[PDB]
Amino acid sequence: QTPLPVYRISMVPTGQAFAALAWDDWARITRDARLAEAVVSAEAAAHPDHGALGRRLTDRIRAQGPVMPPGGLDAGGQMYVNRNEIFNGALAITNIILDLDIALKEPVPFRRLHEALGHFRRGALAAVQLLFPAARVDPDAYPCYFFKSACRPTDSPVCSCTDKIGLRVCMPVPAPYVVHGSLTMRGVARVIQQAVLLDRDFVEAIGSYVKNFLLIDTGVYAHGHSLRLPYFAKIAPDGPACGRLLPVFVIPPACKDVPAFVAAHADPRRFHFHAPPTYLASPREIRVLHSLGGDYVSFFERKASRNALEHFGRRETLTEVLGRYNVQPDAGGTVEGFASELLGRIVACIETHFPEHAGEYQAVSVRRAVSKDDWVLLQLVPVRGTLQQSLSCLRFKHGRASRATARTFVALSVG
Amino acid sequence: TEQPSPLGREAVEQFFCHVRAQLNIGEYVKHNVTPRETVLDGDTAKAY
Amino acid sequence: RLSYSWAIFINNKRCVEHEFGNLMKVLEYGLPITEEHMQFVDRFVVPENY
Amino acid sequence: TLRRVLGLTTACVPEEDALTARGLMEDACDRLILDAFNKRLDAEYWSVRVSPFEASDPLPPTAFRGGALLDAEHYWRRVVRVCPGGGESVGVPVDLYPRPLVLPPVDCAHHLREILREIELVFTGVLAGVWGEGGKFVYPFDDKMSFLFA
Ligand SMILES: Cc1nc(N(C)C(=O)Cc2ccc(-c3ccccn3)cc2)sc1S(N)(=O)=O
Ligand SMILES: [Zn+2]
Ligand SMILES: [Zn+2]
Repeated sequence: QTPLPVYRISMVPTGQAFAALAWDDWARITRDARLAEAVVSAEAAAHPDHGALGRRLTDRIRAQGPVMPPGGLDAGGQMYVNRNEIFNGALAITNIILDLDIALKEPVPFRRLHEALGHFRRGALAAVQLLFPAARVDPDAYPCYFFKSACRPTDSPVCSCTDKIGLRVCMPVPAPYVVHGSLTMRGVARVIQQAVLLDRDFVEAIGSYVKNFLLIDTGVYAHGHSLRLPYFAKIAPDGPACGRLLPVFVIPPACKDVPAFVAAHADPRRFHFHAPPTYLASPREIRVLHSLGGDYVSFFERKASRNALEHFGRRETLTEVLGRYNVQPDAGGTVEGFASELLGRIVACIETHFPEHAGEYQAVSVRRAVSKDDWVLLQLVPVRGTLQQSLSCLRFKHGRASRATARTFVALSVG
Repeated sequence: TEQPSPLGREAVEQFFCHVRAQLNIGEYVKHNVTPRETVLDGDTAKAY
Repeated sequence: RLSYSWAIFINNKRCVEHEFGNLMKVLEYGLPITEEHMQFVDRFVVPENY
Repeated sequence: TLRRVLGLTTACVPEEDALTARGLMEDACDRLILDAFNKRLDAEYWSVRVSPFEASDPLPPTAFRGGALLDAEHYWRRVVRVCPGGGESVGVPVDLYPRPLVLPPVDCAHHLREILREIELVFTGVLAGVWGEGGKFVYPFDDKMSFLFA
């Protein structure tokens, strides 16, 4: 039953493989990182405080899943060691997924990181409430899921990250809303980043160790791009696998059911781009947010451009200049005739300044290579008969046998 | 015959006013985005 | 205590061109290099024998 | 829609009436498009007829393998349009293949625009004639409901 997920698998040592799956065994993949109900109940009974509860649960989980044995060479056995999901541009989005990368200059403890995450959780919800105005989002009960990487490139286990920190954050789209498109997701991510940056506690708590304040990367939403999934290791140049994404529990302040929150971390429907929504009975009406605008172009760019235009004067575009010569960049052949006409001066200059390579360019043809708003690039094809099929390099004198093929282009610009 | 200088009021009223709005999340959302949404009701909701 | 004993002069009094000034700023402050600068710098090239 | 507008015309109201009229017109178009969503997987519904004296698309080679289905092709030819890749908009002669068919998603924006032009051709004239206005009727299809079929 379609639609289906499509995954990209990275092979060892080199190559790639593709999978298209209709169903899979998800109990085996997440089997080694689950906590028994009795343990959670007893631990919750012992500790009333939420922060200590989360820290203790994370400590207990950390030392449970020892390793994953390496898979076989065949792609059917390595799909359980590496896997990445591919964005599809013809389906709707029902999950907000953020990939945080932090570059730090001084090592940081674990409690500082936990406090920073607790503070980060608060501003994102305010931004989300602002963005979706027809839905009720309670900042003290909405769930947000945090996954953190491994270590190797009452006190909780030591954290000894060398130089970078990687995290994943997942949260659902409040009902009854849905999203559509690739620019809308970038707008949402940028708004969320701006909202989080303006917070005061977060910057104070984490601002010391961090180098720069660029956290979120907005280039992961495009047709065909892939993103890695939790519980899977990342292949390394040396060959050994490392860096499994495993959960980190940050309990909401007013959570009423700790066991449900703890158990929901292993649901494959919570970290997929286009997974079906989780409603209760049925949707009476749904609102689709199908656009947020064009590009950003900050204020500091528009104002500067206007000032420069008013001060230095105007500058025309390539189209007007080409039209002045009675040639248009459309239809292809209109500019091709201009290039053919101009070929004479180019050939004369080549003859005058590069005497040895003169008989090669006796007869040639022009074919379009690249076009843009203010730059055109045409290719010089050696028709069909030139004796020396492949043109030679005009700068150096490569080996006698190594008659390296060089391609020749003509570039037009306003200048 | 000296007169008051209009060199401080103009700059403050013209340029520095936007930065204060830029430094707020609510104002940021109010000024930097323009959304578009459509409502579907009935069997079209289930089909979509 | 170099923080309390530092003065910095900016501005250039002689530049009357836009693109040249932008390129100079990019080169001085170590900003990333884009394709616009590469396209701009192509106007000055001539063969060595010239 | 014409019946509703002309019924409302008997309210003896100033230019405001024209504005009211415009509203009704737009509403109708909206509903139509939404109704067309539920018939997006039907190939015969969207097919259009072509006569020998007009210009049509070239015949795909596979159509020549049909066999005994090519005998009943005196005058008309029915054609539909599909999109197999990016912006391709290839054609398909529906009647030369055994049933049932297996095709990519249909192209509904093209057919819907073709219908909407003819729809507006009459509303513009009604507006210009009944109330002596000077504004054409234009429906913003590209910015309002083009995401459904993308
Ligand atoms: C409309 C306008 N005219 C502006 N002038 C006059 C300038 O920059 C003048 C200048 C200032 C510094 C440099 C420089 C040169 C080398 C290394 C570092 N720096 C060059 C030129 S700036 C603006 S704008 N668009 O920012 O408002
Ligand atoms: Zn770590
Ligand atoms: Zn070479």
